[PDB]
Amino acid sequence: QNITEEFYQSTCSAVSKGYLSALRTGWYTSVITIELSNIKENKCNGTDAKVKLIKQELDKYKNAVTDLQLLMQSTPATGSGSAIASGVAVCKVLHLEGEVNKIKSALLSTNKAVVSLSNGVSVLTSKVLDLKNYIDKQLLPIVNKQSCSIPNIETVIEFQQKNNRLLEITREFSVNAGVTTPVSTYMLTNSELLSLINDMPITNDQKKLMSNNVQIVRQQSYSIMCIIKEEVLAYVVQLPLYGVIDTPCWKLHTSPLCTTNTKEGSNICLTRTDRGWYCDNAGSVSFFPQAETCKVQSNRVFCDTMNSLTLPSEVNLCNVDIFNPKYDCKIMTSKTDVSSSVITSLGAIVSCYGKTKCTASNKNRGIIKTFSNGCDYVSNKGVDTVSVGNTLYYVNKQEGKSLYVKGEPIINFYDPLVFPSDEFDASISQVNEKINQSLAFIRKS
Amino acid sequence: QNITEEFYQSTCSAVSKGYLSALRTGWYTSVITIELSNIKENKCNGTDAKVKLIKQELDKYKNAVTDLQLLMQSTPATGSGSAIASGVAVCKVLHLEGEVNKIKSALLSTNKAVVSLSNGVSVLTSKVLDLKNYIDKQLLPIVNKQSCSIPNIETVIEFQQKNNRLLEITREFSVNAGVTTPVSTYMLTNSELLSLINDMPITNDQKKLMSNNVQIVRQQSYSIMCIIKEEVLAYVVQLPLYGVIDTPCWKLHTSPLCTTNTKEGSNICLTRTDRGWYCDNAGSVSFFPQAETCKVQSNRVFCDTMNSLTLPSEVNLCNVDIFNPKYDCKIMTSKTDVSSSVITSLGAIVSCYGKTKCTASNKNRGIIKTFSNGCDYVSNKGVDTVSVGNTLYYVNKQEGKSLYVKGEPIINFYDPLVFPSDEFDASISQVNEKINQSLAFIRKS
Amino acid sequence: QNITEEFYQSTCSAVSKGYLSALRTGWYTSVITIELSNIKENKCNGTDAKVKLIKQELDKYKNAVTDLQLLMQSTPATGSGSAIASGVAVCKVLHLEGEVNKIKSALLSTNKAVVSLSNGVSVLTSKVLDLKNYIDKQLLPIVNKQSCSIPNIETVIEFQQKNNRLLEITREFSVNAGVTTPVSTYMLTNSELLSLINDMPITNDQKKLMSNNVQIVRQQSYSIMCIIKEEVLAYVVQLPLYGVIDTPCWKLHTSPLCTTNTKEGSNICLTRTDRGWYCDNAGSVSFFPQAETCKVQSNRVFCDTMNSLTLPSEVNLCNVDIFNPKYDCKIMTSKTDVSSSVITSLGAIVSCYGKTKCTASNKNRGIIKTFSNGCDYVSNKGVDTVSVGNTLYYVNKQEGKSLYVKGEPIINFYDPLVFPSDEFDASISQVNEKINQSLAFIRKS
Ligand SMILES: *[C@@H]1O[C@H](CO)[C@@H](O)[C@H](O)[C@H]1NC(C)=O
Ligand SMILES: *[C@@H]1O[C@H](CO)[C@@H](O)[C@H](O)[C@H]1NC(C)=O
Ligand SMILES: *[C@@H]1O[C@H](CO)[C@@H](O)[C@H](O)[C@H]1NC(C)=O
Repeated sequence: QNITEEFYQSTCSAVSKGYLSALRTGWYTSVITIELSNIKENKCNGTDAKVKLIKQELDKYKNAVTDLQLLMQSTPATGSGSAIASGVAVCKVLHLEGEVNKIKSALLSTNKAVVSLSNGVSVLTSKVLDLKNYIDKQLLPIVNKQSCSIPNIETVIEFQQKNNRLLEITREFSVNAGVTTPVSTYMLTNSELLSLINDMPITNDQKKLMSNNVQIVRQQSYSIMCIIKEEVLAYVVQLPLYGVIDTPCWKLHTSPLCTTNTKEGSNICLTRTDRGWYCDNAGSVSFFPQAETCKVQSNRVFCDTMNSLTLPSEVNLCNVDIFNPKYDCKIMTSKTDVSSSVITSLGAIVSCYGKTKCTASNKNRGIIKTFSNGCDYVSNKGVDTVSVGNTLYYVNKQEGKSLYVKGEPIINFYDPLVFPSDEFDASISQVNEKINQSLAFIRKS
Repeated sequence: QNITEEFYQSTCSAVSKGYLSALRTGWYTSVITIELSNIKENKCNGTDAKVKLIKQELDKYKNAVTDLQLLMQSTPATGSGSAIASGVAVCKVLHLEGEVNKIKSALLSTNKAVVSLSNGVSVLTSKVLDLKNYIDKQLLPIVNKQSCSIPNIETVIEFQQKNNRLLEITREFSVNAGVTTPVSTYMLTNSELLSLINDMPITNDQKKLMSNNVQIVRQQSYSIMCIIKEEVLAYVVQLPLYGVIDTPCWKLHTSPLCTTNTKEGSNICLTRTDRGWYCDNAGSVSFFPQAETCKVQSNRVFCDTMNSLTLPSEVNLCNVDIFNPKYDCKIMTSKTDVSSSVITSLGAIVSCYGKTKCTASNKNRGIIKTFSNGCDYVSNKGVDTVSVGNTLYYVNKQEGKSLYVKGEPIINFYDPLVFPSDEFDASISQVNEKINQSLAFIRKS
Repeated sequence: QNITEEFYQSTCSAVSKGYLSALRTGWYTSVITIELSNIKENKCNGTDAKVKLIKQELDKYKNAVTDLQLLMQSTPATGSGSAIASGVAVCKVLHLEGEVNKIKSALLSTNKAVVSLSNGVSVLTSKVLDLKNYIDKQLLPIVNKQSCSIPNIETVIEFQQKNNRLLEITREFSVNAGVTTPVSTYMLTNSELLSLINDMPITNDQKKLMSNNVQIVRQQSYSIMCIIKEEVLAYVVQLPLYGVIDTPCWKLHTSPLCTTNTKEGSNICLTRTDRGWYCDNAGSVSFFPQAETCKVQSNRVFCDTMNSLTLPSEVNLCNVDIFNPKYDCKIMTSKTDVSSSVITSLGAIVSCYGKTKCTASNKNRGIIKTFSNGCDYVSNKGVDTVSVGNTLYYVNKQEGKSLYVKGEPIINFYDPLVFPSDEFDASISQVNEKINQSLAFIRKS
């Protein structure tokens, strides 16, 4: 993928192109089980040190089960849910009588198995840990008899190793009220996640995609605690399904565009709004305003559509013609000419105002460019850093072509006296109509 | 508790009723101690593998103590403190001479004990781990002699198990500058927290409440590191006291209300402000503007009053009469008619504008409702999902009654030419006075 | 350091003085290595319990290596990087052929060593864990032979202890896409961090500073995963270099200043903007608008300059003369007279409006001050708490002098009819010019 960039001197904005989409549009839920031991505490005459270690680890197992039980009695809402409703619907099905016996039968001989639930959902079930088998075969002869049998030291160590994952899962579920994201390796090991991806009803390009970006998949997944019932600990892992793939995506960067008069109070400023990630999606554009909602790997963006707005494709025209009537290009205005910089994908936008010392340097040559007052841009070819005031920014060293699109700063087309200089969410045409109204108040007088 | 909802078509807003309050109004501090060993490193001729394992674990114990000591030399401020000032006042009392000896005497024979501090605060002290007893009885004969004694392998394992909680507490305290929240099971086990709740000077309904919502209690508690002095590691657990209980609470949901003309630039929009949680409190209303400050379990809201504003009870009138003079109903205005949806407790508000494809579907029947341009609502009875543009929302499947309160959208009562369309925090009456002023500028001409 | 405070009754704002700066201006990168074993899985006839435990722990080691390898195949971007570009440049140098052999040679005999990389960067390299030596000397005779040798139980325990740090580092790197901050003790132990600080090319006051604030240093550091190649696991720890030291720093606190008429809709409000931390820096002022970007220890502020704005030193005049022409003092206006309080360093600002019950109490005397409608302040001498509505705030008990600078509230100098009451980012002079324009629209009529 070739990354390119375009700086628009007229609007103090830049667009980083060449990115490929992967938008989450669906969920794939899967049930993860832990076979438990319904054993109850047993006391026999015991004093030998190995028996003490076993009984100690057994109490940590019993507390882990009772803690998961009181966690499951009352499960907290997470702000209208919605991003978890798929998995929550599976946990509600699991509470039906006979449903845990169904998964208990399918995972009787193998670790993984597909199960058709009683609501038409074909889930992939897995049994990642078997504590009932270990406790009932290796532990019960030690406490369940009348006088305690003496266990070998390998058993004490093996039981602390096996019981550890149960304790860590209970720890994560306790501090997070039953809903964890990202999904840890305790909830699902990388081996188990990759095997679950491979066993999913998705295309081979989607398996290659999710398997090559497992850390992003983990960060966009949920682990929801279901139920403890009949020697079964069940919880749902909700994995992202990327319904939108390889569509063009671009990132808009904006910076304040002010006039540069020498008398403070005589300068006006404007800034394009709606900076962030845009991706082509189903004849429209999916816009992601929040900064943390899109993870980038290589030239691929991984977004969740739940945090997006759907805009007409004409919103891209704000990048080629901001004065263009097919879409009302939104701006904000002010008189706050404070210097700043924005590090883009292939360079840096610099808004320099007042007495601020703005420059672009190379590590061994020193200052190679001094910015004047206004908004400007520099590519990363030959530039390592950008300094604005007392702050030093590092330029991204990604290879790509930048294009400096020269043009008159549009802030110069505005008469300062009638400019609306404190708008917080104004359109280009909205500002023009407010100027037409301020010109009518002066026209009559 | 019966959950009900009311959608106001006139203002594009909904109120989810029937919730019960639990507001934090106080703090209950309690001291958690770990009895340490003032042992110093001892070297004897040692080479046997068991001695090596013991000395290794002993170095991890010594580093944990010195790390807690350098953490305690300089303890960082957490933004004016205040939400921790109770516990901080107890740590400052603990630094007095003789105060650690007081708790050291009360916890000499039992694990838990009430201690009257020298500042009038009756704290509950607990001794959750005893490393001085284990190290001095089981470890000192191994290194403190002239030539090392050989320990049995059970001791090596028992010491790694006992020392683990100390190491994990030091780990959490190191990355968080001595203040952790939520309070982990390492800081306080569920058994110890429930026993501390049971032993608190509170009513039985408050013990049942905190014991049935321990994960919410943990998320609203603080663990503050106090002092390492005289073989004692002390830290304060600050637990919430809910002074407001079972008062009605409701959640306000708002969405943009625009006009639906076919020419862009001719539409005006308004949105009610102050969406969030409201709870009746002491003759006024406690409002919670931040989204993460209230955890909901069942029909109970658990808020911290520190993040609230106190409003007159007349603020509820913005839900029945927004044009009502007892309270100045606040709105924001704009021309940004971008489609969106809000998932409520019992349905979904949909603001559909432009060419956006808005619909409500059932999983097996398909599209059951198509929204027209404007603001509308659909209940969760028979609806599973709501799609707006390229985004699919899941409706909460909670049982309850919705009431669709029909009414003329108030945005239609405004002449567009004189509407103030870029207000960021305007009142209903503020907009009307600004319209009266814009009508005076046209009246004279 | 003497902490002082000044409340300006005229502007409802306070300044907390006497703080010393420590601003991050540079990065010191250092390479942290783990010597790995390129062993491959070996199967021999094995059934004895000790052999099983060893092979189990060996599989956890092999998965940890393959997981770090698939994490290193595709490393995610973190929003234009920049705050990590130093360490990222070192990881890119490390990918060159012969560079891992260079650090492999320098750390052949000692744990720490300075290495001149092939790009002119003199990094400090460290070898914190040696798994190749342990696996190849103690483990290979157990599986690599034809039939398995029987290991002693001390080896099983020693290998679980040594392998643990590798597994935890892989766990943190897996959930965080290769970039962790703060830097945990697994990434770098306190002993290793202090030794790295001591071995840094910095002054002795900077070593005393970083060593006395290691938790703040950890919170302002990054751990970046580099490469797995040729029996070497390498990752860069990027530590802050504080180029600005002991410069005066002050914290500005602001609260709404409204008029107190008895008829709602007739009151106007103003609030000073740009509250936060200000520090003198190189002839200008470095301002930190975000609340979480500055950690305070003692009277020292630790900020990262990346999150700062550079302002002229005349910005301090907004604290002594807000109507002063050398700097255009910024404000926001509204009609939202909701009561609130701000806990400062030495007292509390209280904005009381409407019917709100505002008071300041002592724990044993009760209410010692009742605030009237308007903006006021109380020092912490004799005051423990401040109650506003249903909310109780704790006053910081830090010792210092407060100065109440009496003055007429500037909101009283404004005629309400022509006040711009919905400005979101207005200057004092901007509001005056907008008033001059509203006076011209009434002057003609
Ligand atoms: C403002 O005036 C210009 C000039 O006649 C006109 O073209 C424009 O449509 C008017 N209104 C707006 C909203 O720009
Ligand atoms: C605006 O005009 C109406 C009509 O006379 C009046 O009732 C109202 O009080 C005026 N002022 C405001 C602030 O609404
Ligand atoms: C507003 O009017 C006053 C009075 O003449 C004048 O001093 C001031 O410069 C004018 N303009 C502004 C922007 O304050």
